[PDB]
This record gives sequence, C-alpha cells and structure tokens, in this order.
Amino acid sequence: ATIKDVAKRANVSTTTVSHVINKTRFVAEETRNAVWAAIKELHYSPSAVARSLKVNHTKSIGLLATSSEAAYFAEIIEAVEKNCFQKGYTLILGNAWNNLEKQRAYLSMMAQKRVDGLLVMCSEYPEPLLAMLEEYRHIPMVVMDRGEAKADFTDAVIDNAFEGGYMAGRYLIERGHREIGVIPGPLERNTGAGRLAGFMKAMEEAMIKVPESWIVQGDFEPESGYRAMQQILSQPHRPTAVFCGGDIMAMGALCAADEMGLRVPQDVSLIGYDNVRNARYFTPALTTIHQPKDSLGETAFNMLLDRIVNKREEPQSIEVHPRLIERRSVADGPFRDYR
Amino acid sequence: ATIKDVAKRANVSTTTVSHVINKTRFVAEETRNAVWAAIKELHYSPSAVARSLKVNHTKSIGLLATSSEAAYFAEIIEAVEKNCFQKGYTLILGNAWNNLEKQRAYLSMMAQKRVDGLLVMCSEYPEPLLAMLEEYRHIPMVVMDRGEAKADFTDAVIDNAFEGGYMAGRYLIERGHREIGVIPGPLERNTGAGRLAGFMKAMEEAMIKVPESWIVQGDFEPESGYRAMQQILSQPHRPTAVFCGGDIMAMGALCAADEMGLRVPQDVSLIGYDNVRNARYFTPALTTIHQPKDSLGETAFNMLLDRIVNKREEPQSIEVHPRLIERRSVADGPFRDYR
DNA sequence: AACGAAAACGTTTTCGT
DNA sequence: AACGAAAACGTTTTCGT
Ligand code: HPA
Ligand code: HPA
Repeated sequence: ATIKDVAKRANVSTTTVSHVINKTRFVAEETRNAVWAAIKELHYSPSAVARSLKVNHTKSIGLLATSSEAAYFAEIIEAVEKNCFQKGYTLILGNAWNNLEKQRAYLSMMAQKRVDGLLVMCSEYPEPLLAMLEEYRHIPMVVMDRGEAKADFTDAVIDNAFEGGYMAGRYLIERGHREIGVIPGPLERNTGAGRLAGFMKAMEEAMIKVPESWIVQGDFEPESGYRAMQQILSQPHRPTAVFCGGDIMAMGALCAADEMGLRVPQDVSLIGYDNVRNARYFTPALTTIHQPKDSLGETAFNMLLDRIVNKREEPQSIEVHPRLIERRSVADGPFRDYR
Repeated sequence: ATIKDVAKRANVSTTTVSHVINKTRFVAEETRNAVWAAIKELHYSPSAVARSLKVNHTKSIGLLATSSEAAYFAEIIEAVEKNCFQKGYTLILGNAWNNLEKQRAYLSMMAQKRVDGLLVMCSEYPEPLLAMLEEYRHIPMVVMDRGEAKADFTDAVIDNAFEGGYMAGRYLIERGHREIGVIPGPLERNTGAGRLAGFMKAMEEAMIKVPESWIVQGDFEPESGYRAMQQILSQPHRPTAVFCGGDIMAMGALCAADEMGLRVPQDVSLIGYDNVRNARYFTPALTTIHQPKDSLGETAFNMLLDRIVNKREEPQSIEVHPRLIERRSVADGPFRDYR
C-alpha cells in the first residue's frame, strides 16, 4: 500500500524503492527485481498525490467546457483528451453550461486539485467571467473559443469565424443566390456573431440586402434550426438559399424544410458550418464550412503544455483555418449564368 | 500559497486556519474574518492534494470510457459528469478506444491519481480486460455497459438490450412487416449482440426467417449504417423493413436509401435504437427504441458513490428500461390488415 | 473558551555512508 | 559503488493549553 511496505518487503530502503520505481538513479538488478517483486505481491500503486505533493505538479489538465454532448464540442474534447493521453496528462472535464457560478465552482475545484494548466471553452465571456478568469491568472491557461484577445493573461487560438461566414456567403453567391437568409448561433459567442458578420460582409460586397425577416437567431441546437428554418421558409416571400451557422442547427433546418414540403437543395439550398463528423450523412449530404476541430484541440493542448513545460510567459495566439466543403445541399441559384 | 503564509498573515495557527477553512470547529468571528481576509489578499487556494494526502480520498471519479464523440456515449458522459458535479466529485474521462493497453494505462493513471471509484464503459470485455479489471478489484467501480454479470467484484447496471431488440422486431411485425432486415452493432458488445437477439427472438416467434443477405454488421458508426443499408437495399430481393441497432448508424442507413432512390418510410421502413438526442431531427424523424441514458449515467454514479460513502461491499446490479418511440420512419407493411 | 504543538499522510531528494 | 537517513511537500487532527 505504501512505498514503506514495499521497501520493507524488499529489504531495502524507501529511497531505494523510489529510485527503481522512477528509474532515477542506478540500482542493482537484484535490488530492482526485489523491488518489483515486492511491488507485485504487495499489488502496489504509487500514489500520485504523494508524489505530487513533493514534485509540485499534478500532470493533469482542467477543461473548463460549456457542454460536451454538442457534437461540435464533443469533437474538440475528444481531441483534447487525446493529446492529454499522448503527453501523460490526465483530463478533468468541466461543463459549466455557461453558468457563472458553476464556472466559479469548477475553476476552484480545479485550482485546488492543482491542475498543471487550464483549457478554456466557455463560449461566452461576459465581464464577470473575464474577471473570474484573471484571478486564476496564475495557473497557465489557453482560451480556445474566442474572437480576438480580451485577454493578456492568456493563450489563445483563433478560428477565423468571420472568414468562414464570408466563405459561406460567397459560395452562396458564386452559386447564383441573392435572396439569402441566415440563422446564426448566439451572438455572444464567436462562432455566433463571428460567422454572421463574415457572411454579412459577403452580402454587402454583393450588394445583397438581407431582410430581417430572413435572419433568425439559433442557439446551436436542432430545435433552433427547425424553428428558425420554419420561420424563414414561411415568409410570404422566402429566400432561395440559407446559411445556417452550425451543422446541428442545420440538421434541424433540413427537418423543417422537408416537413414543410420544400426540397433541399431543389427548393432551398443550405450551407451549414462546423462540418460535424456526421454531416456527410445528413440528408442530403450537408455542404458546410469546416472547422479544424482536432487541430483546434491539439493546438490548444500543445499551446498550454508549452507555458507549462517551457514555462513560457508571453501570451500567444495561434490561428486555425476554416475551409468550405462542398456536399449536396446547395444548388445553383437564379444568377448563376449571369456572371 | 500555503496554509502557513495564511495563518501567519492572520496571526493565528495553521490549525486555526484549517478550522475556519473547513468549518470544523468553533472559531472566533474576528479570527474567522482575519483568516478569510488573509486568504483573500494572499489569494489562497487550499491544495486538495495536501488534504487528500491526509484525508484519504480524492473526491474524484475515473471514467474508463471507450470514446466520447459518439452521441450515445457523449450523452452518457455528460450525464455522469453532471452527477459528479452535483455531488462534489471531479471527473476524469478516459477514452481507451477499446485498446487494452490504453486501458491498462488509464486504469493505472487512475489508481495512482487515487480515484475514489471507477465508472466502466469499455464496450467490450474480453478476458484480458476482465483480468485487468480485477486487479483493481480494490477500488470501487461499476461497469455500466454489459450483458449480465461476468463480474462478482463489481457493480452493474443492465440495459435490457434484448428486450429492446425484441421491442423493435415486434413493432415492425405489428406494422405489417415480414421481410425484415437488420444491421447490428459489434457482436462483442451488449448493445450489439444483445439488441440483435432481442430482435431475433421476435422473428422466431413470428416465424419470420431472416435471410443472411439481410443481416449486415454495423459498428455503431454512420459509414457502417450506410454501407450496411446499401448492402441490404441492393439485394435483388430486399426487405420491406429494417432494424438498425444504433441511431447514428441508422442515420447512415437513411443516407444510402435516399441516395439509392428509395423513400423512407415509403419504400423502406427503419427502426433504430438509442434515441439519440437529435434523432427527432433525422429525416424523416427516426422511429427508435430509447435508452434511458441520463438514468443510465446517474444510476451508475449513484450506484458507485454508495460503495464509496456507505462503504457497501455486496455487488449490486440495477436494471434500466428501453422503450419504443414512434416517430416518422416506419409505415405499415403488407400484413397490416391480415391480423 | 478558544486556540496551538506537533504527528501524521506517502512520497522525493539531498546529503551522506 | 551502491545504497540509506531524514527533511521535506501542504495539509488534518489529536492531544493539549
Ligand atoms: O457554441 C457552440 N455550440 C455547438 N456547436 C458549435 N459550433 C460552433 N460554436 C458552437
Ligand atoms: O457502443 C456503442 N457506441 C455508440 N453508440 C452505441 N449505442 C449503443 N451501443 C453503442
């Protein structure tokens, strides 16, 4: 149970056991053996809390999430966790559900648990969270889902959501569309307002006016896609193409369409965003803007592990790049030939 | 940084600080105050590794998963994590991907981290994993995804996958079907062979022979649904209804159908399984057997927290119940009127 | 009454022999 | 050369004053 019971059992010191265990200093084979053997019978497991107490690090990462069911997220997390395992780190997942208090509760639980660093995916960053985040300015952390830098006490990865919004609108335009609608995720999120403006840029360049009857708020969830679609597709005057700010919501956009009779992309075209793992299987296969999610995760881990190991101190920010992925949900629009 | 710097700062003992911090014994207000105040300026955070070292428990749960992207799973995990937070527990997620070694690596990392208990979702349990699981027979754990009890050193929750398979076939039968096909998940999994046999029971009762050209192995992933469907729907002689052992795979079953021209449920009917969170949004809305997933998670946590707290020792097993959920992907079959 | 002294948890590492 | 003695990490708790 203890390094003692083991040392004793092996007729050696604990200092010796600790040396064989951690291969920290030369040790006679027979000794080594003897130690292992005792470790076996004893059925010993080194307490990492004991060693952590001494060594000052826990070899563990704290993930202050929002939620982990949402495909998007689920995908990043599984990414993060993989780089944790690759590099010995243990992962502690905290879905704060956009709840300040819960955020408070996790950040603390984390700090007490003394995580080597913090990976931040809160979606929304109002001042009180920004505020709270700074107390923990001491523990090394990277905020993986924001716009710019409202930080200076942090590491960040930027997703270029604007340039994705815009990639989306452009394609719709390059396909013949001009009566386009949009359902954005929450405007308090980067992946919300960010994508939206990207897209909106595109329209103004195209001089395409976007009627408010055609912009309906989503929340990244299926029911919001459904409701939003249904709302745009039920205008007396409806668009020819829709930009849905998140695939999952998009999926719920397809559901409405079909249920309302309209064919996609024959009746309406739909371009989504994220390129979730199973969008290729949406019906019809979803055309969307893809987010390098695996790389969003690893670039975060790796960006954090650095501050930790190399004890780096100057705030960093690495960009990642969204790319269009043409599937089967967008059809040429009316202006395709006039260009 | 330390209880010392704090105690000092407050002009009190550490024993006193520890008492105010943990509300463990009466303490003069002014003292209390003084302590907090020092805790504030000091910007103090109690090390839970220190306290864990002393108190003998980490107030943390180890989740030996398989994967966490898969909706099914993703859903349970988010469940587990919620009950962890409800009850103070910290969660450590370990996706072992059905990799023994990785399993070895996580189980150890976990034990060393000294988790208060283990939540087990490995999907597949070959002997070498069963074997490995027993060494850890000392730490309190519940295996949440298996058939019966190949355990005796554990707590378990059973999902009645058989009775779900069978619920599925029955409905298909009660709808007029007799040329039915099936795509099961991996036969080394409960949710695989279990559901399958449930369903197969149903057929034998109905005297419905199920042609092997109609049973195609899935792996719970979209591409397997797709491929499996495509394979069944391309028989010179095809079925009228299909039972797809997992919703995600089902989703890929719809994709093939559509892409092959066939309408669902007009051309083929499809009943899935799991009732993932967004199946209501599949197109068309997926008819499926639902797994109480949130309750599968909580019943697991709660079942574990017991062995921990109440230090219970006699192996338990609590059943959970799958229920049919009629959506819009199944249509009456040819025998509907003759019954 | 209200609080402290110091032993203790399970290890790592620095002197040493 | 090969290994041990004992200080130390940051707390909790049991005697005590
Ligand atoms: O906040 C989000 N939630 C879910 N999916 C998403 N894709 C981009 N942003 C999000
Ligand atoms: O192993 C599984 N994986 C994914 N979804 C599932 N639904 C039941 N079993 C499974």
